[PDB]
Amino acid sequence: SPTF
Amino acid sequence: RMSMVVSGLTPEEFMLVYKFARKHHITLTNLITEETTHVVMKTDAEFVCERTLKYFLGIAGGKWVVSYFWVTQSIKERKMLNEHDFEVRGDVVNGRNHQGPKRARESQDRKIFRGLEICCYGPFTNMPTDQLEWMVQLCGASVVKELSSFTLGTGVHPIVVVQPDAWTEDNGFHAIGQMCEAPVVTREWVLTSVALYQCQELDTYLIPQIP
Ligand SMILES: [Cl-]
Ligand code: NI
Repeated sequence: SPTF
Repeated sequence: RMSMVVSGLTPEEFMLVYKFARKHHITLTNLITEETTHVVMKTDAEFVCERTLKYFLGIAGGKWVVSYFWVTQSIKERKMLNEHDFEVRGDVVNGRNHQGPKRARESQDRKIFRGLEICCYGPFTNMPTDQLEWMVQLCGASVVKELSSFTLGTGVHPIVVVQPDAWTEDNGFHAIGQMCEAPVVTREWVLTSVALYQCQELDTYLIPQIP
């Protein structure tokens, strides 16, 4: 998943 | 009923959640939706996780955001240890102790975005626009597609959300205030607001608007  | 998605796991870890689901007749889907009741997060020893889209949509929906340890402990003790005890407390960006999902699961008669018209404007990365939009809706805001589509009057409070990064223009996000009368802000205003589930205030997030 992408993280922020 | 119980339906889960997982976040930040490995296949082996995922295989364990599946084992869990099998046992307890719990549903397991790849994509978070209206129905999704649980979000299972990879966390460190103390229930701090990374910030991911599911992390946000989880809190935004007032769903159960629980540490992976909820799963392995239930497995290890051949039973289901109610979520209350494993809820995720913070994250690597917004602090290890902010009780985000908690306040959320609780404050569903008062969305941090009551009486807001939000327009996610321009391009975003790692997070499709409609998902950001879905997020803020779950938080009670109402979405607006075009800057010029803002309700006029006083009733409501409009806000323009941008993510400066994904831009390539030099007369782009500095000039929004010319095409409308709303505060401008970075996506961070939304995510940080959603993390803490506390309606942050534009102050620290505003962008420079050329008159
Ligand atoms: Cl990831
Ligand atoms: Ni006001």
